[PDB]
Amino acid sequence: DYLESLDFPKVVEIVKKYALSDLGRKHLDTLKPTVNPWDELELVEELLNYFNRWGEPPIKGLNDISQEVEKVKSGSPLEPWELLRVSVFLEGCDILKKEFEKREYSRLKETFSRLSSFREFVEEVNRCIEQDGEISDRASPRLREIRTEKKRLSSEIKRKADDFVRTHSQILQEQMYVYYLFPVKASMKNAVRGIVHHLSSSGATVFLEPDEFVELNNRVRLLEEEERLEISRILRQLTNILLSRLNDLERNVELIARFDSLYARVKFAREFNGTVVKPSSRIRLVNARHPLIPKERVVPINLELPPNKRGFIITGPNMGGKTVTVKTVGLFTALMMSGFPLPCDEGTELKVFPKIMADIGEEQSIEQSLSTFSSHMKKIVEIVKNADSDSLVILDELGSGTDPVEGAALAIAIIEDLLEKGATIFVTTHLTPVKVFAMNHPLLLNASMEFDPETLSPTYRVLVGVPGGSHAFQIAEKLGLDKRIIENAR
Amino acid sequence: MDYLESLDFPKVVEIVKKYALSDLGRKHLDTLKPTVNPWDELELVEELLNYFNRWGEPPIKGLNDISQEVEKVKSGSPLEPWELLRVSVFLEGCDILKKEFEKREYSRLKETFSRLSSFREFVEEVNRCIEQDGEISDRASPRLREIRTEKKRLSSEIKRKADDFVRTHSQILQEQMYVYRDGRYLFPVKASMVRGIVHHTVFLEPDEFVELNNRVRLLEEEERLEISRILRQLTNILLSRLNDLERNVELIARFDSLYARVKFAREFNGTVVKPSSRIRLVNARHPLIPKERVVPINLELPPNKRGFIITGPNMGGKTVTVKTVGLFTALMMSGFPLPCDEGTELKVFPKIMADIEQSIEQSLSTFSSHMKKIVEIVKNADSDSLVILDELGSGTDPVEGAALAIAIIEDLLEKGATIFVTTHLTPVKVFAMNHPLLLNASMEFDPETLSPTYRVLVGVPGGSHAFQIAEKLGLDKRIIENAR
Ligand SMILES: Nc1ncnc2c1ncn2[C@@H]1O[C@H](COP(=O)(O)OP(=O)(O)NP(=O)(O)O)[C@@H](O)[C@H]1O
Ligand SMILES: Nc1ncnc2c1ncn2[C@@H]1O[C@H](COP(=O)(O)OP(=O)(O)NP(=O)(O)O)[C@@H](O)[C@H]1O
Ligand SMILES: [Mg+2]
Ligand SMILES: [Mg+2]
Repeated sequence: DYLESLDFPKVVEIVKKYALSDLGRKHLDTLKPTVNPWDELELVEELLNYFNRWGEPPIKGLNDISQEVEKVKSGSPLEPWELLRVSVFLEGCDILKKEFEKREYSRLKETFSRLSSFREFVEEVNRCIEQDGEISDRASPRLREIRTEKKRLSSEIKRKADDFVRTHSQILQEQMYVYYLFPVKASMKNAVRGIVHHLSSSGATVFLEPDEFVELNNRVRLLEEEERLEISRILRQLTNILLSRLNDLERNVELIARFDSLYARVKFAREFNGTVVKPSSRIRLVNARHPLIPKERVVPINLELPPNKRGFIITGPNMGGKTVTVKTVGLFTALMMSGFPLPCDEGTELKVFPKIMADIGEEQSIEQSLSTFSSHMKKIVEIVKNADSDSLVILDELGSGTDPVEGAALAIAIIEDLLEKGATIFVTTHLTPVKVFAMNHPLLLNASMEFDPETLSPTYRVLVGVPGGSHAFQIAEKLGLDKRIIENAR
Repeated sequence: MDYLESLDFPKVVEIVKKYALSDLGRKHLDTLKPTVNPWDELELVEELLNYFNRWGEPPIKGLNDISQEVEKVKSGSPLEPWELLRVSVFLEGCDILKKEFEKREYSRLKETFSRLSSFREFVEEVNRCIEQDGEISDRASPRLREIRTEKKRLSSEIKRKADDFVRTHSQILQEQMYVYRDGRYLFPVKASMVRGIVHHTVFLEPDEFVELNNRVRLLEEEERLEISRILRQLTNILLSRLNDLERNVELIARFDSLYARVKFAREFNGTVVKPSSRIRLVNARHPLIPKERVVPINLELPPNKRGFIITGPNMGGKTVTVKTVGLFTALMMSGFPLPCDEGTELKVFPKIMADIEQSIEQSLSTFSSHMKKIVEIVKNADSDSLVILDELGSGTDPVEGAALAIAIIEDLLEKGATIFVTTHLTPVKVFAMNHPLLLNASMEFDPETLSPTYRVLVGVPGGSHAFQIAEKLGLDKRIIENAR
């Protein structure tokens, strides 16, 4: 997997932090390098100008209702709190579709005009169900009647109960009523003709239902079952509105996922000062800023591959930015080809590469017989076998992991093989014969990361044409190595 | 990665955890870490290894993870009948494990598992009150079955009286039947409404049946009150010996970790290596390498030598070998046996450091990830430090990296550290043969088969053989030809 070597999912995860739901999160994970990304980029470019013009678009209610949609598809009825979620999400779909028709943005308009209006469903839910989740009296007249009769009956028992309390103050432990039954004391149990239900943990209370309370409690309990039965009919009738338009609802959920993936990419562009770069025939970075470096630390990278060139060998000091710069070419190419905007300045150009390959990093596994040399070389054999004119190749620390005289000879032959095959390559190295082969070969270009002599530090500037060295002693000193060991080394 | 992670230590501990009887031993195996005095831990493994070959597997039935039942007691809550049976079978598994070790000749086993306190009374009180299926027997208490005798005798009586009421009151009954609902006998009386309670033809409960159906409800709630009285009296038997109980759960966890280590050594042909004064691997087999693929490793650090410099072919085993010295040392100090031969010697090192590269955009490069660790190791290396340095000097130009590798090795040798390194830089190789504290080693390569053999050749330096190994991994011959 070459995208992982170029930190591709780490940058997508940065974009996913702006998604308004886990719908766009899942859809962003579907965006991978394609040969024809123009439609995806123009959609990002359209919503980008939208933000600059009219600000953030309407987004209230655009939550992840994937679970609720499956429950309807499964045939089950939705709970009142689920119908509220689906409704506020469907009303959000209505506002989003409407808002994209009064504006100038074409591709946004034709794409999300495919949303399905559920204005009928949103009205029934807002009429039957209130904000806290209860069923409103306005739902059905039948429920309205049962509640009135249940309240009228419950007001009678509570009046009769307070009469039983004031008149039977000698048989009651606590002078009250419970749950509708009475806390009568045992021993004084057979005093009132009634039905025994529950006993106290010490055998003191006999929680009894008096004679004149049995049929009344039963009438109230039937009214409650009537209320429960009517609510289940109200919820079924509401969920059926969604069941009858299941395809319309599932299309609304995918379109919000797509819009959410576009919404996250646009807000990523404004935080990082992004630019929508489209496939060109040149590779030029203009003040490119790696999204994984903090803004306070990042130094923009300027690089341009001349048209008469095919390879870029990068040398320079340790921690000078050789690998990061080589990563930015592969990453930004894979990002544009996926449909993402790029943290760079206007004028940046990149080129569609059907084959993007990278050899970055070393893996040590005993199980996979993986060694420093083996993990690199097993990728090299992969790349060499499939490198052609459509291939862009990123080779990090070519020739490292073995005898320097043999690694530098392997490094030069591999570069030669990719060049003959018509591949575009970006290479880091710290071996001298590789630097020499780069300036001897007319298809190769040498560049180095800048090193400040007075400050003994890297400046992260790309100097084209000049090779550079590792400066290992000054970097080891900055990394904390004792001055004793270094003065010894020099 | 920390030092133990660089040596695949937790990956190996994961192998032994597969042999545990329960999560009691899996959790305890996660606590075993390199200690300076591992003698008792290793002697217990050896004694249990002796027991296995002598008497077979020890008694193990009932030694499940009952940690949750022990915590429920801690919270004062009473335990359900099935929880009573789980704990009762664990404690019985403790009494059979104790009695088995006391009749043997393994001191540290008996002595350690003597602190096992047996709950013979709790086992007998659970087996008498609780039945195997989870029901409450009648011997549980004299009141329990007096209630059940009166409940059974009453239940047969109301039903007989219900049938009599139907047959003797047909004139007032809509249909000849009785209704049972919510534990009450109900009768379909016509408008000719017999005194009693009407539960919503009128469904009527005659006054005779009101007091009788009541008595049914009282006796059923009295049974529930008595079973909880017993479930609490049962739980409290353990609470009076809760310290004995929690000690019993740890002692079984310690046994389970021993049981797992013995089963691991028994399966990998393991040897209990104890601390010595020297380092010598006699046919060491790295446990992460498949059994039908590993080649045993032989290696020995001479007593006048404190640095092992391993060179040789790419994919030749330089790293895994030097890793094996560090891993087998850490495992030994943690109480584990080792896949090696009788004769292997390892030495206790209170400080174990390793270097085996991270690449992260918060200032970690190839050179940085290594050198950031080196500065940490140099800062803390002393006379009892075992230091493992993989690919020392890589990540820079060959010239300065070689001068940095030599200065670090000799700075660490001066501190008194024992050091195992891998390298492929010629100046480091030459430094190893000219310095009195250094020894040069190399992994063998077969020229005919053009493949490494993973045999340690001591005394001579070696070579990477990149061209041949790149050929064995598939790189086209024309690239290799252009390289040579
Ligand atoms: N353009 C940049 N602006 C700011 N910081 C940067 C830039 N490029 C790199 N860095 C930082 O510097 C570090 C050096 O990264 P890296 O590219 O691996 O150096 P390197 O040249 O590869 N060192 P090495 O591979 O060991 O020879 C990165 O991890 C970032 O933290
Ligand atoms: N004794 C052994 N028996 C069997 N397989 C082994 C043995 N030692 C090593 N291997 C295998 O060989 C692989 C290479 O080992 P490794 O120690 O990484 O070589 P290396 O010398 O470090 N190569 P490099 O570091 O890139 O120069 C390991 O991942 C194992 O799969
Ligand atoms: Mg690097
Ligand atoms: Mg290695």
